[PDB]
Amino acid sequence: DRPQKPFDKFFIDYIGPLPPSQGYLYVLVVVDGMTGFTWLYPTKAPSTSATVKSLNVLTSIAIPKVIHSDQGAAFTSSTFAEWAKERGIHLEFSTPYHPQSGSKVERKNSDIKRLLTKLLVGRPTKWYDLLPVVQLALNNTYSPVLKYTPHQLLFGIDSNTPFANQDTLDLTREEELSLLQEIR
Amino acid sequence: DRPQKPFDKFFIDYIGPLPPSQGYLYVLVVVDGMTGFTWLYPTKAPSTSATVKSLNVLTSIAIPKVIHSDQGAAFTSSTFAEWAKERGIHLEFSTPYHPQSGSKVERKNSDIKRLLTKLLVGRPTKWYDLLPVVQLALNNTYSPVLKYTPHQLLFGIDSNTPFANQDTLDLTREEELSLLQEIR
Amino acid sequence: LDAELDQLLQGHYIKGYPKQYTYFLEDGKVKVSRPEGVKIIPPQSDRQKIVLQAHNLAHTGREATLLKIANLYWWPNMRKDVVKQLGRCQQCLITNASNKASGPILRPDRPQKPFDKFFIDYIGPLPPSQGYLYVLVVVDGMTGFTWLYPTKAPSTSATVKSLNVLTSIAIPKVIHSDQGAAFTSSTFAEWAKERGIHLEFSTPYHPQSGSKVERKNSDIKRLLTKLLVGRPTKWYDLLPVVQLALNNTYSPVLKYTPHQLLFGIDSNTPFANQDTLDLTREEELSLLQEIRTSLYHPSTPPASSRSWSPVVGQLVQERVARPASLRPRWHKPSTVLKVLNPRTVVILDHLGNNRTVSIDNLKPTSHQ
Amino acid sequence: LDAELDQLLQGHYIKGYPKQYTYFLEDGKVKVSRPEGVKIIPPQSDRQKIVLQAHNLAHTGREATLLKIANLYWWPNMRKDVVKQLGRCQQCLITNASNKASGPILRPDRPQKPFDKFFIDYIGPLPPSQGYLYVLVVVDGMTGFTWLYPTKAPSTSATVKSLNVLTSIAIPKVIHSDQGAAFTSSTFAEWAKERGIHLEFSTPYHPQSGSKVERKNSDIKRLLTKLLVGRPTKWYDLLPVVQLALNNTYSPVLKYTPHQLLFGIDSNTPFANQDTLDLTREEELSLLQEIRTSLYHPSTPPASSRSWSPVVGQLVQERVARPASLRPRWHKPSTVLKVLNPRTVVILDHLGNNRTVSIDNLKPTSHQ
DNA sequence: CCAAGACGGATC
DNA sequence: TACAAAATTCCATGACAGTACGATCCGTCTTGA
DNA sequence: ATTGTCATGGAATTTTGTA
DNA sequence: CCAAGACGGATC
DNA sequence: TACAAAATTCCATGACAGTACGATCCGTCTTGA
DNA sequence: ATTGTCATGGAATTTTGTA
Ligand SMILES: [Mg+2]
Ligand SMILES: [Mg+2]
Ligand SMILES: [Mg+2]
Ligand SMILES: [Mg+2]
Ligand SMILES: [Zn+2]
Ligand SMILES: [Zn+2]
Repeated sequence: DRPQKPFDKFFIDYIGPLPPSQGYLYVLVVVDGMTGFTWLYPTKAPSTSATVKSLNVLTSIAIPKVIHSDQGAAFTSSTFAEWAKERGIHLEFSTPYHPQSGSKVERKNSDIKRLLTKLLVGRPTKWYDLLPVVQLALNNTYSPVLKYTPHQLLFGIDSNTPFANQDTLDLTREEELSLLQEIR
Repeated sequence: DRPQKPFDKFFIDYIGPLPPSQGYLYVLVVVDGMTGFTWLYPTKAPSTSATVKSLNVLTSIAIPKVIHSDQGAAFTSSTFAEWAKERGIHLEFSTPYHPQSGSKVERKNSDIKRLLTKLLVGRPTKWYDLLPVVQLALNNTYSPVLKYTPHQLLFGIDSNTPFANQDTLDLTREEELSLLQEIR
Repeated sequence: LDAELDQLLQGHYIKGYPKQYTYFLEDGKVKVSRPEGVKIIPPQSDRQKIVLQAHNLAHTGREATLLKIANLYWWPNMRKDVVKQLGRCQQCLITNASNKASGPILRPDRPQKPFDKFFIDYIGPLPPSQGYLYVLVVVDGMTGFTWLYPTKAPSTSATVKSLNVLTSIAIPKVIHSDQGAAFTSSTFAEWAKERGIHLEFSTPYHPQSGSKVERKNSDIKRLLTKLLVGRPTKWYDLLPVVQLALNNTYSPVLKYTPHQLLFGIDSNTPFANQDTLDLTREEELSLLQEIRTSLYHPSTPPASSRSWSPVVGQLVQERVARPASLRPRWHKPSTVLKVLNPRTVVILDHLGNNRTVSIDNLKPTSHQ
Repeated sequence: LDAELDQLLQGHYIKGYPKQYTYFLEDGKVKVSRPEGVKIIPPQSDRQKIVLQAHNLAHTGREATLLKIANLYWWPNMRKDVVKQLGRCQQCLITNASNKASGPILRPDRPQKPFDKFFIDYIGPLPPSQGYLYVLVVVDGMTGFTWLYPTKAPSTSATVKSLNVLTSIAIPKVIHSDQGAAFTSSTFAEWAKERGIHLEFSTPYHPQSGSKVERKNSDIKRLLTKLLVGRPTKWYDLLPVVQLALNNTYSPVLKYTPHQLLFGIDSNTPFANQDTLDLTREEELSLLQEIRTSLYHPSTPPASSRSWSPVVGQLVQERVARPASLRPRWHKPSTVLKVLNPRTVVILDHLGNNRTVSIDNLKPTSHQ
C-alpha cells in the first residue's frame, strides 16, 4: 500500500454566513489531506458558480486527485460533477448529517472556525483583509502531535514567517460580552 | 612654375534675360579653368543674392581658389566680396568692355550661348528641364584640340553617357524664320 | 499494435524490445519492469495520440516532450516518434526561434570606377527645420562621395527633383536602394529607364544590403549631433557644411578622402593636400587610376560553428516583418527555387509567388 | 615657440627635430624638406590652434585628424598634441561610440531555498482581453515556479492586490524587480516593509539584471502565441492554463519541473511522475533537499579580447536612456565612487548625486 | 497664504 | 648593428538601419478662497 | 531578381634617429 | 456602368 | 570485449527586454451620374 | 544600493543490447 501524499485528497467546505466585508459573505475552506495546508477563498454565495471560480485559481497551481466535501448543494450539483470530470478529479462525498475527514483535518477545521471568530469580534466588517494573515497563521501553526508545520510538509523547508508565540485562541471576558451584544 | 590644375580658376557669367521658364529667367554659367567643366544654375535675377545662393550649392562639393568674372554689379558688390573672403577665395575681375579668359574658356562659353538658343527655338518656355541634358552635352563634347572631355579631365574616366554624334549647332532654314518671328 | 505486444508477453522476441526485461499485463495494459520504474507499453495506434497529448500541453521541444511521456510510457525509439510530431505541429514551426546562425557575410567587390554604383536612402523624419524633414543621401560606391539633398517628403517627386540636379554632373550606371515606396514606384522606374540607368533593389527588411549609404548616415547624424550641442536642432543650414566636411574627411584605412578619390586633387578646402603640386594633370590622373585599383578589399570572416547554408529544394521559413502582439514571427514552410549566392535565395512565399529574400530573414525548417 | 625654431634654423640642435633634415625659412615661415614633401613647422603657441582647426572640421579621431594636419604641418610628437585635444572636445566625448566591450557577464548563485528571491515584472500593454491589458508575472528564483495575475494597469494598487493573494501561501525574503513606477513607489515600499520583505531593484535600463522573470516572459508569450494561432487574441482565459503548463514543463538541462522543485511530487496534472510512489513523504522531502542543492550552476564565459574593467577613481560616461533625434547618447564624464562587482558600480552622475549603474550602460572616458 | 492641480522627469 | 621611443599599422567594437508616444508615480511649481 | 560597412582608439607591430 | 475615391497592404 | 545504433549529453543560438503609428505608392474595391 | 537566462534541435559523446 502506498503512503499518504500531498494533492491526494482536498477537503472543501463553506463556513457560515459571515458579516459583509467588501461585498463578500462566504469563505471556501480548502484543506489538504496529508500536509494539512489551508487555502481560504472569499466568495459572495455558497453556490457552484462561486466554488468553480475559486477552485480554478487553485487548480492552476496544483490539481487534487480526490475532492472531499459534504452533501452541500454547491458540491452535489451536476455542474460541479462535470467540472471535476473535465480535469480528471474523482469526487468523494461524506455521509449526510455526520461528516468524516480524520483527526488531523477536523482539528485543523476546528482552528479555522475559532481563529476567524477571534479576530472577527470587535471588527465584523473587516475579515477580508485578515484572510492572508489567517492563512499564514494556520499553515505555520506548530503541529500538536507531529513536528512539522503544513508549510514544511508541502515545500520541505521552514517558512520565512514562523509564528513563535501562541495565543490560547479563547475569547476573553469582555470579548464575550461584545460578541453577545452584536447579535442582540 | 606649377602646371594648371582643376579648382584653380572658376569663370562665372550670366547669359541674358531668357524667356520665363518655371519662374526662372537667368542662368549662372560656371566654367573651370583647366578641365573646362560646365556648371549651370537657374536663377530668377542677375543679383548677388541669386549668385550667392547658387554658388553655395557648388562650393559644398568643391571650392575654387580664384573666381573670375566680368565687371557686373552682382560680382563687384561688397556683399559678394565678403562672401568670397569667408571661404578664402581670391576674386579676379576682368577689364571693362573687353573680357579675358583664354581660348579654351571662350570657345566653351561660345558653345553654351549657341546650344541653349538651338534648343530654345520652338520651345522658349521649356529650357529649365533641358539644363541637366545641356550640362551633360557640354561636359562630354569631344575636345576640338585635346583628346580629353571635361568629364575625363575632372574625374579621370570616360562618362557613362558619351555623346558620339554631333549636330552642327547651326540653325536650319525654317528654324531661323521661327526665331525671327518670336520677337517680331 | 496489438499483435506485436501479444507475442512479446508470451516470450517470443520482437525487434526493439530487449529480451532481458520482464513483460507483464496489469490493469488490462502491458507493462515493463525497468531501472527507471514500472512503465506502460502502449499499442502502435495509441502512440501517435499520446505524443500529441504530451506535446500540446506546453508545445515543447524534443527532450522536454519526452520527459513527460517517460513518466508513464515506454517504447522502442521514442524520440523518432516525438521528432515526427514536432515537424507536424504548425504552431511550433512558425513561432519557435532558430538555433542555427546565418552563413558568413559576403564582402562584394568595390565598384571599379566612379559613377558605377549609386547608393540612395532617406534619413527618416528629422525634427522640423525650415519646413524640411527628410534628407536624401547619395553615396558613390567607388569613392564614397556624398551628396546631401533636403526634402519635405520621402516621395518620388522629391527624389527625382534632387537627382536631376545631381545627374547634371554625371549619369550613374546602376542605382542601388532599399525597397522604399519612392524607389519601387513606376514613376521612378521610368525615370531611370529613360536615362539608361539600371535600378538595383535591396532584399526586403535587410538594411545592411545597402550598407554604403546606411553607414554614411551614421557619419552624417554623428556630425550633425556634435554641431548641435547646446543649440536648437536646426540642421537645414548645416547640410552643405556637413556635405563638404565628410567628403574631405580622411579614411584611416583607405588613406584617401572621398574628394581625393573622385577628382585626384584637393580643392580650396581648409588643410588642402598639395603633394601632387609638381606633377601635371595628365600625370595626376595616371596616379589616380593606380590609387583606385590598389585599395584594400575586406576579407570575408570565418563561418560560425553552427551555420546553415541554403540549397535548392530545401524547406525554409520567411521571417514576419513587423509581427503583431502575440502573433507568429515566422511564415509557413516554403521551398527554395534558386540560390543566387550563399546569402540570397529566391523562394515561393506564403502568398504563392517569387520573392527574393536574404538568409538573415530566413530559417531552415526543423525536423527534416 | 619662436626661440626653439630660431636656434634650429642656424644649425643648433633641439631635441625632437632630427639634425639630418634641412631647415629653411620661406614666406616668413619655417619649413622642412621631408620624404613626404615640404612641410611647415609652426611655433608652439600656434600648434594648439591648428590641431583645433583641423579637428573641428568633421570632429574626427586620432588618425583622421592628423592626416589633415600632415597635408601642411609637421612637428615632433604630433599625435600627443592631437590626443590631448581629443580629450578636451566635449562634443566628441558625449557622441562617439565606445570601441571597448563590457566585462564577462556574472552568473549569480541560484537562491538556496524556495521563497528566498521573487522576480516580478509586467508584460507590457497586451491587446484588450475582457478589459484587462497587463499581466503581473511572479517567478521564484529557486524553483522557477510562475504565478500569473491579470491586471488592467501597471499600478501599485494592482501589484499589491495580486501579491496579497500570493503571500497567503508564503512570505518571500527578497523581492527583485526593475525600476518601474509601481515598484519604486513609497506605497509599495511600505507594503514590503510591513511584512518584513526586502526590496531589490535592477539597475536602470538594464533588463537582463532581472532575467529570471524576463526569460519567463518569453516562454509565456511563446505559449500564448501558439494557442492563439488562427484565433482572436483572447489571452485572459488562457492565463490559468499557461500558468499550469509552464510550471509542469520539464527543463531539459535541470531534469525537473518548477512544480517538482517546489513540492517534490507531481499533482493530478496530465502525465504525472510517480517515481517516488513507494517512498514516504518524509523520505520524499529528504530526497527533494538533495535535488535542490545538486543542480547545475552555469560557469562564467571567458572575457573578450578587448574588455574594460571599472576601478575606483576612473572617469566613465553614462549612456543616455532614450536620446532625442540628433542628440548625444552619452552623458558628461563622471567619476566612479565604489565598485560593487565587476559588472556594477556607483557613480556621481550628471545631476550630481549617487547612482547605481551597470557597466553595459557605461563607457570609459577616452584619452586619459 | 494654502489646498487641489498642473506639469515635466524618470523608468518601463 | 643595437637600442628606446616615436610612428604606423592592426583590429575588435559598435552603430547605421522610418520614429515618436503612452502609463505609472514623484518631486515641484501653480491658482483661486 | 543579389551581396555589410567603417570610424574609433588602445594594443600590437614596425620604423626611425643615432649610435 | 464608369470616374474619382476609399482602404488595406507592403516597406521604410 | 567488440560492434552499431539508440539513448543521452553537449551547447551554440536567439529572444526576453512598455509598444504602436506615420508616410509613401500600388493594387483593388467603392459610390454617385 | 548589486549581478543574464534558458528553450531549442542538430552534432558530439556515451550508453546499451548482444555478441
Ligand atoms: Mg458546507
Ligand atoms: Mg554677365
Ligand atoms: Mg529609405
Ligand atoms: Mg515592468
Ligand atoms: Zn508545438
Ligand atoms: Zn570632436
